Amino acid sequence: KGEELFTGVVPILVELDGDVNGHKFSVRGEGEGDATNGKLTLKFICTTGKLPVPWPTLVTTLVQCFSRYPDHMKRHDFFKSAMPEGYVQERTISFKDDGTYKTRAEVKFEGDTLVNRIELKGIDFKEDGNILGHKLEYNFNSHNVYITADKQKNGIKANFKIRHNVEDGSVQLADHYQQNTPIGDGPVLLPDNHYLSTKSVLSKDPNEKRDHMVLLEFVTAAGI
Amino acid sequence: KGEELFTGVVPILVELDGDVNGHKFSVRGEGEGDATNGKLTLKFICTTGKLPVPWPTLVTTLVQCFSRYPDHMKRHDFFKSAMPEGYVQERTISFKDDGTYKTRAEVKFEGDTLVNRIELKGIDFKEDGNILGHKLEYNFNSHNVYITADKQKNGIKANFKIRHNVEDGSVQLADHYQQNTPIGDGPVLLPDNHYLSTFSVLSKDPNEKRDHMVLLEFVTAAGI
Ligand SMILES: *C(=O)O[C]1[C][C][C][C][C]C2=C1N(*)=N[N]2
Ligand code: NA
Ligand code: NA
Ligand code: NA
Ligand code: NA
Ligand code: NA
Ligand code: NA
Repeated sequence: KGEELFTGVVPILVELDGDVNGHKFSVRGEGEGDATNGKLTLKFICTTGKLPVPWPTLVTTLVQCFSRYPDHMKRHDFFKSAMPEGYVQERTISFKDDGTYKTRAEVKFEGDTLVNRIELKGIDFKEDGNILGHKLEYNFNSHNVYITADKQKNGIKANFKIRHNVEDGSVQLADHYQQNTPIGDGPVLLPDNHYLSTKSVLSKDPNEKRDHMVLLEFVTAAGI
Repeated sequence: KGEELFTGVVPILVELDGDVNGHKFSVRGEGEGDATNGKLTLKFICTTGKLPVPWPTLVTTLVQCFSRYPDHMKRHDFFKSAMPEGYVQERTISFKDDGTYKTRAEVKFEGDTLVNRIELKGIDFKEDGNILGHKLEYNFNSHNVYITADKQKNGIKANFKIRHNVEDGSVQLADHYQQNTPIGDGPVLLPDNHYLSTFSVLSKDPNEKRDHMVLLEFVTAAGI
């Protein structure tokens, strides 16, 4: 089934077209995913020049099918079950006391490559807030992503709070509301309530002159 | 209490002297540990020219006191409880269809630095096997380290299986038997059965001419 497509290392392509407060930008990422170890490694470039938002605000938008599900929880892995045809992932991300992102993404195999293609629209951001003011630290906390089935849509929902460290010591909260639905008509696994535990390390490539992000991520399912 | 020594970041020194089938070597490592996040960052160099075994085979030998124990599991953290006087860590590592490593290490504070000082002896290795023939991939899988109390020694025991990917697509198993005993006479915490979930990334420094390994590790306790 879909899980068989993830037994080894899978190439990943990420494409994002964004508009935040009228600032239009694009990001391209390339790397690999190793779901057996729940591991992602990717490098992202802003292909339009300077990114108009902080890189950390785009991490969650920029492939949960790479999560490591323990053997006893494999029947709850919706993400792999939807492959290779894939799924649509939609979110609203509400930054507390600031703007909102709305995103729609399709995650699917194109041959041997797992592709995540995303449209993002951001509105109502404060000009000198933490986002457009670039006041967020270049780091990423560990989170729990809470997943529940959405039987009526043959999919899932998720809700979680991202904590972005601010340079002044405060924390910028980003509330995430997520829904995923299969692209194909084949059967998928609808899960019992559980969560994904995430760990992320953001870095730079010292030889890279373009605006970019190097990302390492480990993600593991738990709670059943 | 020993756990208080591990707030923030702590410098780490690792020193290993090894002899495998008569091939002698030394390794020195330096870096830092952040127990609050279960995170380790280290760089190791062979100070005796070419390392005669693959770097991945030494990862487990080259500081479980840096593991993140969740708040509900803090009474099960033997490793920190033994600090600053430290503990002895001894292992037998049996490579399937190949030789054995015998290790003895002392892990303790020396001033501000957490030091792991190790002696390693390897015997019965095949000259053209996966180890002495350098047939192992430069990578590392995620593992669970199963821990139980060893009340008879006022310590702990652990057992786990390391899976080393081989260049021909096979997996080289390394069975690990471990015992740890406190160096000092103060009280320690003896745990209920649990495990450490380990995640490791190996890399190279492009400008480093010595034989070396850069390691990033996340370790979290679980199972209770
Ligand atoms: C962070 O990596 O979490 C750990 C162990 C705690 C629960 C998540 C299970 C998991 C990890 N590593 N692999 N799976
Ligand atoms: Na603006
Ligand atoms: Na703000
Ligand atoms: Na703030
Ligand atoms: Na990197
Ligand atoms: Na550790
Ligand atoms: Na491999």
